Parts: sequence; structure tokens; C-alpha cells
Amino acid sequence: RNLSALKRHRQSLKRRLRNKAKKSAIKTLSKKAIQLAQEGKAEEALKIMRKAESLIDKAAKGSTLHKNAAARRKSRLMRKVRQLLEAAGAPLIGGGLSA
Amino acid sequence: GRYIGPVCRLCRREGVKLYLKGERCYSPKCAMERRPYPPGQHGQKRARRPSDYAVRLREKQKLRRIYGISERQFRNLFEEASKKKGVTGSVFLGLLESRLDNVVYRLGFAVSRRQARQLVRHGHITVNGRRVDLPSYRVRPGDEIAVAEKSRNLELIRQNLEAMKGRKVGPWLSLDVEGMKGKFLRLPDREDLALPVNEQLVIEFYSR
Amino acid sequence: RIAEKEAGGITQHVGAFEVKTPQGTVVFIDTPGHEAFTTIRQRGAKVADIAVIVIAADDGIMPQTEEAIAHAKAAGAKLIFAINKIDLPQADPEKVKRQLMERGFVPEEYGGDAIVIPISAKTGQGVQDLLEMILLLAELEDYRAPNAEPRGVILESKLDKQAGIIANMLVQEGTFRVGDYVVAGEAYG
Amino acid sequence: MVKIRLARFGSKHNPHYRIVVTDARRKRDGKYIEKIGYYDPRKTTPDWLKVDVERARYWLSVGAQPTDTARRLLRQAGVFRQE
RNA sequence: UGGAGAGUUUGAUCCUGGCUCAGGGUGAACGCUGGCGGCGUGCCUAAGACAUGCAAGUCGUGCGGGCCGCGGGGUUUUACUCCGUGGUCAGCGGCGGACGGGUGAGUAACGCGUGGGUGACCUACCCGGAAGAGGGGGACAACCCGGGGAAACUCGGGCUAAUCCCCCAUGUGGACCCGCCCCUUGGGGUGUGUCCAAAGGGCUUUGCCCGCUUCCGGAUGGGCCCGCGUCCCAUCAGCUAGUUGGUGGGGUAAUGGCCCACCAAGGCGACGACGGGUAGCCGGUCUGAGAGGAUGGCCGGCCACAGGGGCACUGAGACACGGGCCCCACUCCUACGGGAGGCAGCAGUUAGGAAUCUUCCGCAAUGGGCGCAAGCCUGACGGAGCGACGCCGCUUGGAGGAAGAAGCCCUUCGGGGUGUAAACUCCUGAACCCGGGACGAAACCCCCGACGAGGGGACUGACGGUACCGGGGUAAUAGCGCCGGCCAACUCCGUGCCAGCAGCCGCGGUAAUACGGAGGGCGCGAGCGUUACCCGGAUUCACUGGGCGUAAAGGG
Ligand SMILES: [Zn+2]
Repeated sequence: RNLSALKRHRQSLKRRLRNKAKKSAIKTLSKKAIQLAQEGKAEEALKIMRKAESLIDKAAKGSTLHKNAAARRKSRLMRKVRQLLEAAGAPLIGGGLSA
Repeated sequence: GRYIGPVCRLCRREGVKLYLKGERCYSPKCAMERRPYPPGQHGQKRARRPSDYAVRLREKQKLRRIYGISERQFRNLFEEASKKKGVTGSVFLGLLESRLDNVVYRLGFAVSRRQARQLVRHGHITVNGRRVDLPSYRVRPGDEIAVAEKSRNLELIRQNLEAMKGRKVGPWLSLDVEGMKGKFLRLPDREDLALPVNEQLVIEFYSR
Repeated sequence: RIAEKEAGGITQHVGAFEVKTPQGTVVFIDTPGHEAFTTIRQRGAKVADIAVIVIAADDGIMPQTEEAIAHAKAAGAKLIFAINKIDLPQADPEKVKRQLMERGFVPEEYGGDAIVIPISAKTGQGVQDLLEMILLLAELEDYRAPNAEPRGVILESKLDKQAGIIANMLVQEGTFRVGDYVVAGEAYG
Repeated sequence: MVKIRLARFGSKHNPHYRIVVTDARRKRDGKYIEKIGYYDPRKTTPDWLKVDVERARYWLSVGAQPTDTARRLLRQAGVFRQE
């Protein structure tokens, strides 16, 4: 019994926790953005979306989402937001949208 | 392992002289001449008509005995011959001859095939520089055998040389009788060897 | 010998233990104790260099005891005698001594060849004295047991979850090292 | 990563090495990409070691990071030498 | 470049036709016998249980810390301290532990083989190039104290670094939505908008090295999907309900019923689905004239599982053999509350079983990993040990030598056989002893050259004092099967349908070429035979190449 690979496990635990923090928060932010989009608040909503995007990017940069997954997520969010905005709003801050 | 044991008995069994001692197997003493029949009790009995298989088997045995080899080795040689293209019998014979011991015997280095083999084993026989001690050594054409450096001054070898002094060698062979040397030139064809064996029968036996 | 606890009245046990003295080490035999006469006579192996004889204060000397004594004699040992349970009120060592004398063995207090040390097997009594006596006997009799051709003896052979085929060996002669070919009977390795 | 390395074949006491291109995480006998050369330690043949040079160079260029022994062999052959 | 048959239903024949046999082979095994040497190779059974030792770590050139050691002090001493250090010890941090090594239970499936596809994708390390690397903050181990708990271990408070984490700045770039253009499924280019970088140590330090961050290009490694090929059973005939398609979303590196919501009612099937059994698959191997047939040991790839099952986490990559969590099963301790385990890694233990090796030495070679490096690690591997388990190589002498010893055996009593075999003469000289003695190992390392090419230096051997050479030097293990026909090779005694043999016909009930023995022979030979399976013969499942009036067979 007993090997110095418990260290790795410990490391992973910490990393897992950090990952969870990154990811859950991101998810929450996304949800909030979606909610904002729902009625047509636009500017604040846009800001929130931007923040979420930033968070996602940060996660990608670190050892969380990584790669193109983050990008995909962003696309999903942004497109959804745009769709929601079609029900009243139009880009008020400029923000995440390409206008 | 060798056959080992009683030799001219085998000759008797076949009914044709097999020259398995050299001398005595040349004189009135090979038992071919004094008595010509098979060994043991029913040798002098009425000889029954042998089956088709049997004759072939006998021939094969004769051949093997003549070349003095283990059966497995013989089989392997045959297989090799079959694999190679040409005349599966003549080629096979040639291959067998190419066995170092046989070559030595031919070159008159030793008066008997077993004797030759023994000589080869006991480091008395050199193939182009190195003393070679295994009679299963196959010689490819245009290659030099010699009585070894430290075996040139032994009595038996001298005697052998004397015996072969005067009497000529096979067309595939050349020997330097002065310096106990012997080049294996051509690969020996069937026509060169007036052996009593019929290779065809052997081949047939092998087939199945 | 070490002070730990009691194992119980079980009729098995692992093998020989090593009791420690100021002069040396003394090997004590802890196989199945009673034998129930495993072998009547081996061939003449000399398992133990010496053999002590335990005599109860309640039972006295038994046919079993006699047999043990005989075995010891056969082996080649100057017999030490021990009167067990002397703290309890039914103890009579004098009787035991008399019996021994009758048998043939004369203690040193009367003038003879036998060694008699009574022991208490409950409180902690005379053990050290006994050990000392044994040591003295060893130096007197010259019972000493390596550069010679190695020799041992099989005490017991068994099987384990945390090993395999295990054989409890006692060394007579030589130096035994891990990683060497040995034979014992017809079984080798 | 991709390595130029030596693959043991042959017999006991008669070793033979294939100067070969393969992935790092492989059997030292395993599925290699390409046989670029061969090497006999025992120096038994006249043409005892031989490697095709151009292929090796190409591999290097791509990024085949050789083993030390392999590198040495290559140098001996005349791959790393430039003019 | 390749193909042998025979014995047997009968009084005899001809066929039809089964059975049996020679041939070769096995991861074999058993019996008897047994010299070596080379090489290959050795739980095909219970994927049963498993001890012990080891099998995967390493970097102080990432960083703090304790234990010690020194060189020197500040220090009277003792501290404490400071560095250079030398090692350790554990921690953080990184990289590797997904490679290597094993087993073949499951899985008959895109699992594999194969040929493609990926405009539907990833790829740490490696290389190619581009661009960077500006500032500020923080926690957390270790450590110290404080508990809880039998132990396993563990919770609480505080401290502290760092390539740990965070945040701001820059933007070569890229990421995304939207638009436009060219493509053609999500490929490439561009515009507006939003978002995203990082980190340092080392010295011969004003100079380079290792690392770094983003990107594209490659490289290999894969993920996923499809075309075709993939066992038997039809006495398995209907199967299906996330099942078949859609829309939307989730999840993924990525597509997809992968998953979910909702709509639709399909989808597959006798060109064999579903069900049962069976089985890893192949490159191959064995056989065979070939077509085929069987098998998948070792070696190479791929898959799958690491007591059984389930599931995530971390990362370039696992659903993770020597990581994790959980339930069950089992073994192991318990102060009964709880933990510890996993050999299908090497060796070994047992148990099953006909049967299968050494608890070996080594990092020397190759390869792996980490590392600037030395170097550390390595049951990968290199070798050694055991086993005639295969295959091959050699020895058990050779040359003489009776019109024929003895011994034994038959005889028709003359004789014949063993048999030139022996004895005996001559010669050689495995073993054996001495003397030497390797190839495998030239590099990484240092110095000169710029740390490049190139030049020189040096070390480094488990095997192994082995192989092998040089000298000497003994005549120095023969066994097993069979002997009626197949089928090679025959007589006598003993036995009397008994004892026995047998693979098949069948031999044996008083002269047995078939039984026991003896001689003699024949086959092989350090082996030979028996058993088991597989192929062959068997054109007995016939594609090449069997047929069907009466043989088995035409359905009414
Ligand atoms: Zn003759």
C-alpha cells in the first residue's frame, strides 16, 4: 500500500473545485442574460451577456472549458440573446452583438 | 546422433555393396562376397516378393545409409530440394554430397564416410581458414577444404593421401596431394555419381 | 521471555521461540506441546540440545512423563526437572523428588546427577534461577551448536494465506541464507 | 511526439536494430511509421549500418526528435553533416 | 512445380456407401528411456483466491519548509541568524502516471479486417514560422497550535512562497454573433461590435540557455461516420416505444435519439431482423495439389476488462490495471463505531487441474518517463535458471579384425544366426583441467569550434571468466515402438475362446508369422510410442468436383 499519486488526486480535487466555480457561475450568468432578454431590457442584458462571454473566455484560457467548446457556448448564448431581442430592444450599448 | 553399431549388416540387408568401411568393404570382407544374403536367421531363407512401398523404402534406407545421416536431417534436405527448382532428385543428391563429410570422403581425406565425419568433428578439417567441426556443413561450389594446420602431420591422414596418391578424383573435385588441400569445384550432378540408388523411388516414397 | 499475553490452551502453535539471557540466547520449543506421541522414536535426530521435565503438584509423574524422559535420554540430554504449581496449597515437591529418586534420578541436594528447580506458574517465581541453572549446564556439558556443511530439521509443515507452503526449520549446523537450493526428505527447492 | 528510434529485433546475443521513425508511446517493437535504416551493433557485416539520408532529413524537418543513440548513428552515417 | 492409397458388408463379384488406418502438425500431456549445445517456448483449465518482495516516477535549473551535515562568521557559550553548500525528508507546483506490461471473460458489434470520409473534429510534448512576455493583488499546502478518533486518519484557527490563482493593460492574433464576398453542408477571406494572453528560473548575467503565452502550418496520435467482408441454429418469425424521423434545446473536441421536450408513426424483417448458443478480431499459423477447411499460442496491430456492477473528476488524451467515489461479494484487522484491500505486472502461494518455469541478476544495450544536466527510476526489456515442451546441431568412436570364440538362440544335427559385432591391435580425443579471453559500447559527458557542423578525450558489462581461441587430455549414455493384412520386419518356447492384444478386419477353445517371453529383424534415435484435437486421405457437403428408376435421396 501507499503511493505518491495521492498528490495528483489532491491536485485534481482543487482543480475540480475551481472548475466548478468557473462553470456554475458562468451557467448562472448565462441564465440571467437569457432572463433579461426575455422581456426586452436590452442594455443591462447586453452588459450581462458581455460579462458572461468574458467569463467563458477566461475559463477557456485556464484549464476549464478550453478549446472550441467555449466558443460554441458563446455562440449559443449570443444567438439566443439576439433572437430574444427580436421581441423588442435592438442593440443599445453596441455590446456583444455584431452591429 | 549417428546410426552407431554394426555396419556391414546394413549392406547385407540391401544386397548391394555399400562401401561403409572403405577397406575390407573393398576386399573379400564386406560380407557382400563371403555371404551375400540379409542378416539374421531368415536371411538365407526364401526371399518373398516385396510390396511397391517396400522396395522404395529399402532404396531410401540404402541411400541414407550410404550418406550416413539421421532420418530427420535427410527429410529436411529432401524438403529443401523440393522447394528449390530443377530436378528434385539429382539436385537433392548434389545437396547431400555437399555435406562436408561426404566431400572429405570423396577427396580421399579419410577412407570411410563415418571416418571422414569423425575427422571433421575433431577439428582436423578446415574450410577456407576456419577449422569446421560439423559434417552438416553445406558447401556452395568453388570452395576450399584442407587438412588442418595441426593435423597435417598425423599418420592416418598420410595413409589416406597415399591411398589416393595415383587414383583419380571426381570431375566436381580437385585435390592438392602435396599440401593436403582440396577444392570443391562444380556441384556434383547425378550423372557424375554411379550410385546404386534410384532417386525416383525415394521421391515417390517421400511424396505421401 | 518478552511479556505480552497468554495464547490459550490450544494444541497447535507456530514454532520455537528464542528466550534472551545475559550470557546468550536459549531456544525454547513451542510446537504442538503434548505430541500425543507424534513419533515413538524418530531415528535419533536430537531435536533439542537439552530437555526440561515439567511435573504437576496435582498429577505427579505420569506414563507420558516417563516416555518424554526416555525420549530425552535417547536424544542425549542431561535432564533438568521442574516442579510446577508450588503457590497452590496442594503442592508437594518432596514427594515428586522422592518419586524421581525411585525412578533413578538423584538431585544435587541429596547428592547425584539430576537438577531440581521448583517453579510457580502464576505469580512470577524462580524463572531467572532456572535460566541461570540451564546456562550453567550448557557451559558444563559443552552443548554448543557454521563454516561446516549446513544441516537443519523440520519441526512442522503448513499452509498460509499470507505465504504458501511453509516449513518451520530449526538449524543444527551452518549458515542458511535466502536464495539457495535445499533438499529435505524427497521434497526440495 | 514523433521520434527517430532504434527497434531491437534479431536473436539473444545477436541483436539487430532498426533505425526507424515512430511515435514515442509505442512498443520498442511496435507499429512504426517508416523504416529509414538499419544497424548491427556486432559490426559483423561490411555494410554493417546503413540509413537513407534524405528521408531522415525530411523527418527531422517535420519534427522527428531522435533518440541519442539514434542521433549518433545518423551523425556517423552523414545526415546531420551539412555544407 | 503439384494431387500415391489400403483393410472392411459377400460363398465369390460389382458398386453405393459409412467406419478405420497410414501423412503432417500442435502453447500439448502421459509412459519408458535420457548425453550435451544453440535457439525458440511454457496455467490452452477457475476471469478462482491471493502473502511477501518489487512492477511509476521524477524535477532543488519552479517554490517555501523541517532534519541533519560543513566553510565562515555575526554570535563568549548557547541559541538565533546569514549565505554558499551536501544530502535527506515530506509538502506545494509542473510534467508523466491514458505509454509500457497482462488477460481474452464478455462483446457476432462499425468490434475488427478492409477502403474511404471528417465543410463534423481534437492533438499536451515535437518541429516550422509569427507575435509577445507591462503592472498590481490574492489565497493554499507544508508549518505552528488546538482538538476528535482504537486505527484509518481527520476537522478548526493562524502563517508563508511559487511557473498556484486572480485582475487590469496591450492584440501579432484568435474567439463569437451579424453582414458581405468566394466556396460549397460548419471551408476560406473581410467589416462593425464584444471578449481573450502569459511566468519564471539558470548561469560563463548585458549575454545566452531552459521554460513561458496566443496563433497559424506541419507531424504523429486518435475520436467519430459510412461502402463491403465477418460462426452455428428456422425446432428463434415477427421484433421495436427513445423505437424510426422531425423541430427546438441540452451535452460533446465534434455529428448523431447521445440525452430531453414536443410533433409525426414510423423503423427493421425470410437478401434472415429479433432470440439462443457460441466466439475477442485480424496480420497470421497448421493443413491442402490447389480451391477450401480448422485455429487465432508466441510475435505485431486494434478492441475490451482490470472481484462484479455503476458513475463521474483531472487533464492533450481516461470513464483511468498498481487514481477516485458508491453499492454488493469476499479476505483482513477493530476499543463493534469503522477502515484496509484486489497479482487478468514479474516471481511465487495455493485451488482447479493430465499439465506449465526462478519469490533470479542487471540498467550494461535498446526503448519509456522526468530532468539543462549529471542522473534517478524501469519485473518494458536484456539475460541467466528449470522443463528433450518444440525445432535444429553434435557426441555415444574410427580404422583394422574368423570361412567365424564365448554367451545366447534356432536346427532337418551337418549346420545356421547374432556378426566385423565383440575381444584384441592401431588411431582420433566429447567430457575434463590449465592459459588467455571477447564482439555487443559509443555515445549522452567535458574541452576546442558559436552550446551548429566538425575534432579529440574519457568513463560505462547483468550475460560472464561465458562464448570462443591456445595447450593438454579419457573410448567416453542407447533407448523406444513394432514385427497377421494395411505396414518395413519371423522363428521358437510357454499359454489353450483362459490369460491377453486390438486402430480396423479380427486373433486366442493344444504346432498361435496376431497373446507372454526369448532370440532375430525392421523403423526411428536422444528419443520413440500412446492419448487429445485439427487438417489430410474425405470428390464422405463435392465451387474446382457427387448425386437422387432399384442404393440415402424427387416434395402427392
Ligand atoms: Zn561392408
